[PDB]
Amino acid sequence: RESWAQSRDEQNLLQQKRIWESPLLLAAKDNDVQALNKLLKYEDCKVHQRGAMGETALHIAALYDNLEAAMVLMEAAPELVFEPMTSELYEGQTALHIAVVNQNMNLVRALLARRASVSARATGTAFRRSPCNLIYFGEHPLSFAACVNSEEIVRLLIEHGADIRAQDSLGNTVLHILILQPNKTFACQMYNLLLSYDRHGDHLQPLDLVPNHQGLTPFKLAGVEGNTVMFQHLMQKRKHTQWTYGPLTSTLYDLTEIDSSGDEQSLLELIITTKKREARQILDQTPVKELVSLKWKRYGRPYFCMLGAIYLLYIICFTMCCIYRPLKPRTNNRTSPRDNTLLQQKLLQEAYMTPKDDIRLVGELVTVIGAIIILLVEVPDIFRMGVTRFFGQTILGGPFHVLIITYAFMVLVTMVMRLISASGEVVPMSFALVLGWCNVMYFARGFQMLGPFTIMIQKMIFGDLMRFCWLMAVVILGFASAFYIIFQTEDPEELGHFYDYPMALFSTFELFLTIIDGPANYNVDLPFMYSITYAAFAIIATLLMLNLLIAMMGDTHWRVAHERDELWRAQIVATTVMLERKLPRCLWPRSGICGREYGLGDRWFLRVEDRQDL
Amino acid sequence: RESWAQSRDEQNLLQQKRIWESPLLLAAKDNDVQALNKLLKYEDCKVHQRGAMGETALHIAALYDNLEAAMVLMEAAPELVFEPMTSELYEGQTALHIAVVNQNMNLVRALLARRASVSARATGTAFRRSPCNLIYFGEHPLSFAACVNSEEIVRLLIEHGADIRAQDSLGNTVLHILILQPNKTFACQMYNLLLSYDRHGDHLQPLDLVPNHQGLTPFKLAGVEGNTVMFQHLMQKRKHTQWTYGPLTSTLYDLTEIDSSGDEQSLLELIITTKKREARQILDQTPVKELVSLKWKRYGRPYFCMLGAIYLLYIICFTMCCIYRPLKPRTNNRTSPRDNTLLQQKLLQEAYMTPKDDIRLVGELVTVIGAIIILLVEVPDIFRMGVTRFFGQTILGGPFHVLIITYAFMVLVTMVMRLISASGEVVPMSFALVLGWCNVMYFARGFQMLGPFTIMIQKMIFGDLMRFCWLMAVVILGFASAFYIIFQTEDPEELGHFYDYPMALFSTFELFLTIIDGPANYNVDLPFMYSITYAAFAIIATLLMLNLLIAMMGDTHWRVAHERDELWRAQIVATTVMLERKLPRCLWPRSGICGREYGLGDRWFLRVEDRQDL
Ligand SMILES: O=c1ccc(CN2CCN([C@H]3CC[C@@H](c4cccc(C(F)(F)F)c4)CC3)CC2)c[nH]1
Ligand SMILES: O=c1ccc(CN2CCN([C@H]3CC[C@@H](c4cccc(C(F)(F)F)c4)CC3)CC2)c[nH]1
Ligand SMILES: [Ca+2]
Repeated sequence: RESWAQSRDEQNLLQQKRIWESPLLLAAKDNDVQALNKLLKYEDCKVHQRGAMGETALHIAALYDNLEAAMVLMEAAPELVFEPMTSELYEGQTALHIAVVNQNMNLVRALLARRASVSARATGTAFRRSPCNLIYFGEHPLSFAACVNSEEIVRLLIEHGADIRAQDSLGNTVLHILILQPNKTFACQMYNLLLSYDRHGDHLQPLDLVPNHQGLTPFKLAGVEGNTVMFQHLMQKRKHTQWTYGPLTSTLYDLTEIDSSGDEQSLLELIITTKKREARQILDQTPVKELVSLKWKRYGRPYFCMLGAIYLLYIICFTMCCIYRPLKPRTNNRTSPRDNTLLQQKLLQEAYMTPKDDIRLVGELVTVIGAIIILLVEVPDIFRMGVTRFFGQTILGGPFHVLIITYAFMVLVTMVMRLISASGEVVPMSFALVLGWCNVMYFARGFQMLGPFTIMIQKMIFGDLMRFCWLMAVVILGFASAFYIIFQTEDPEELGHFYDYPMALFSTFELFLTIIDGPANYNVDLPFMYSITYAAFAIIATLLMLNLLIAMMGDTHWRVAHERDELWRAQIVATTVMLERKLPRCLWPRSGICGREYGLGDRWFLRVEDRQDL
Repeated sequence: RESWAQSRDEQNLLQQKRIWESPLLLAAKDNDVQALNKLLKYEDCKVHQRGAMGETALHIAALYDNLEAAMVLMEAAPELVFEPMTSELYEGQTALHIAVVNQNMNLVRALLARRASVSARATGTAFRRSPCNLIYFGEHPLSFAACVNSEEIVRLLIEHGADIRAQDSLGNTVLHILILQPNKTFACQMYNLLLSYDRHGDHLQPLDLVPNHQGLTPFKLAGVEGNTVMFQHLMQKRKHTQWTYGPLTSTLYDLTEIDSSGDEQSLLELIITTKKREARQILDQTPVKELVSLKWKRYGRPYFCMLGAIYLLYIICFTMCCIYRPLKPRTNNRTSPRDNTLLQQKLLQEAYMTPKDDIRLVGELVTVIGAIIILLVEVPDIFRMGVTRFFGQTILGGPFHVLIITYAFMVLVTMVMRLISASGEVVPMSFALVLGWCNVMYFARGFQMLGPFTIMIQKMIFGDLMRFCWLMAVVILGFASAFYIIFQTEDPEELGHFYDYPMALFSTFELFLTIIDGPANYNVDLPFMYSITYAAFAIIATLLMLNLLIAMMGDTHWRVAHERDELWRAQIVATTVMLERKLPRCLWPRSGICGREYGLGDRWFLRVEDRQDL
């Protein structure tokens, strides 16, 4: 958790004590090549002693890039280079690593010439990909050399038996490490160099078709981490051009790793299922934007709006089935205490025998069957994915996959409330209408006009109104309790705005939004400490809190106005792919033209053409 | 429609199969001039075979700019250059075209030297001016040469019999093609070169007075497409200067093609009758801004505001004629069921015999005659123009040409409702007053103060309030149905805010805008599921939806604040010209001074003078 930082830093301090109380090893921290020549020549002053992190005297000579003190330890001890560190923080790191990390060294001549091992995996905990190590350099020695942009070490290291195809404990190869580097441009140049040494290809999956232990090619990994620049360079192999015609030209894109091939994941699946921001920016690039906007124009909006009309037809025969709820006059003759009760219907229990009530038995049997169809296409998607996917990817957009569960759950209650004839049946029917109709708004994303205005709401309910509601809640029960002990010494027959304490909570909340009338009788003197504390209420309620909330809502609008126009194009892809998965193969043709008729293979293709002025 | 793209791209793939299964023709795609020399020398290996798009082996040698493979096909086949392509996509395109499109070639030496035809019209469907071809290059070979900015082909091609004055199937000449190019600056230079080769002028309409099949000169076409830069260069011939005097100077403008000459269209007519945005920017240029602002200052505002005072005097004697509507006491003695009906007048039918009611017979005969005058000056403008002109140019400004039809239509109803004495006569009179008075706002454009604030409304009613009204409509009948099944088990004598379902639709809509009081009785316990769902209503109604709508309305204001100040100057020209067309010649003098007194001709003129510091 947190004390792991408190144990890591003490290792760094403990090194400086072991570098201090050690005679030859402090001479290794400096040059001291006259003294370290003499400090070695003794009876029992062995070089295998280790500091805090389990480190030899050669490493310290390397870690402070002292070449003269390095070679004397090699000349006096030939076994010393075969020696990795043995801490739990650093582990398996040899002396070849550090001279490579310092990116400019002639010691890499010497350590290679004394037959160092170029396959020492450095799987210590200071090298795993986590947001606590500030580097991610991989494990192998040539993996470090590429990672710090030093070609002259890479060409030297590959010449003496370095294996390109060596993966890591994370599973990634040399080239996956190059994608998620922060210094993006210098990786793209040297990516071309590392690809060249793959020749003869080992007659199988040559270099950049191999997945990792998490299961991605280098091309797909460029998508998810959001490296925009490397995604440009990886399309250069994948596309190949056609005829050119003045300033007009046309190309073909490979497309074999974009759309859904089978049950395997696609790239467009991986883009929308991440929490990052830079990754979703990749949609506007030239071989993917054409694929999306063609996919939603000819097979999108028809099969979305026809899903829209069915669902609007569903609730309009649920609401019509609702308001014909059966009743009867009441038979208990104005029971528990009178004049402060008014209800007079007390729900009918089982009488359907009517030539009219048969029609509701159709309409009830419409919406209950509809509640079963909702639960059969979401509950199989809960168990197939993780449990934290629906609270998981909800920020892209996911309240609507929670509401339409709760809509189906409440309709499934009101038939259990009907089959045994309970009393309080107006509770789930009330939630059914408010949660039902607000899921019409799920279809308010396949339209340009009332599109991104929906996303502006979701980014504000889980936004400034959640921010405002707390400081609304603290004041609203502050003054209400201060109102309640004023009018408690009063008869509520006239100006009984609040007689009971769970009404002054409600009668102040209505008053805070100015949707009720403000308490006045004008006929009898309502008490004095009302009229001072009501005026002091209305200043910090109507004149301050209510319309500060429009000021910060106006300010928070334009500072996300460019982000929401990306959120919409992100949401429209996620509607397309989710619509793609459920529709069968008898509908929904695959996008783009095919092979097997043109001498291209089994892979599909897409073309596009444009003007490239000069 | 859309599958025409699905048939176009398959032609491009089918070419790559025909380039593949053809031995000499693939050798034409590369150079292969050693092999193609031998591939021709056979018995039956003729060169007239055609690929997918009906194309010969010379074209493929041209389309991949292979000069060596081009000349061997000419040397072995002299007839081969006389050969256009025969697809439906490309049609009539010869081998001279492609070497010209590639803009740098020595094959245009050779194809001309073997007597190619420089008048092969390429009227295939991949060359028509439509928003699906990314080019518009015209049809003729020198038309292509100018279009890609290569003078050295133009001077070569004009020297061997090229005809400048050759129009196209669209009707446009060489020079109309130069105006609507996208690379604007390079057209303006070479426009001067193409004008030079018109000499001897063919003693009639020399080069840039000829219209097209759509009917425009090059000067007027520069207006409508909105090419600002070419409009500067075309005024250089048209104006001619006068005396210069230090930093002060004065010029004259030609003006013979700006104002309305006769029944023919003017340029100012063509500017306001387009849907584009760049074209309406041309108004601020120096020979047109002076013409407008002088035209509206001395013959504008008088004949606009006098139209304003007549119309305000019209409705103020319609409203005065309205509220003296005749009545009587009622004679049916409180019919169909009592206490839930209140009306007590039941309109008088034909009695006008009164010394006072004669005055209304004047006032009724004022406004009915006024309704006839409205219909006699718009219905002749429907049939003379297209039917989709009033829904057509309405975005510039046109609701007011629809309302004042509907005003006249409703007043014409209420006399038919009077001549046969129907009952429900308050319906068209009510629409007459609300639609009548809102057409006073048509005159709110000839004033600086309450000017562009009108256009801010039209860009918002057909804007964010149309955006807001849908998500207002979905919630407003959501909660209302949820309110209706709560108070259905209640006697509406006390807190009968809504008893019937087409009142809870209305009583919630009033409540959503907080213009009613909020339901409270404080005396009898109104039910529990009200008070929870009312508070959850008011948060996403008064605190969220209502005042988000002011936040996005504040944000959408300043991002069109510069556009509306162009819309106003656009609207004021359209008021001037529409006022110009209807007023006779006995009024409204033509703008600017005349000829025939100064040795200038029959054309009119305008002058202006300014300072040109250094
Ligand atoms: O008695 C009750 C108690 C709670 C409620 C809850 N309603 C239901 C609808 N939304 C909820 C659920 C959906 C979610 C939401 C609403 C509107 C628009 C969006 C979005 F995402 F489209 F912006 C999301 C938040 C509150 C407002 C309150 C009604 N009635
Ligand atoms: O019972 C009804 C039913 C419909 C109506 C329609 N009115 C009529 C007037 N405008 C309409 C028509 C004009 C148009 C408009 C109004 C004001 C200002 C402008 C503009 F263009 F100047 F901004 C345009 C839109 C709604 C509001 C509603 C009234 N009464
Ligand atoms: Ca009130």
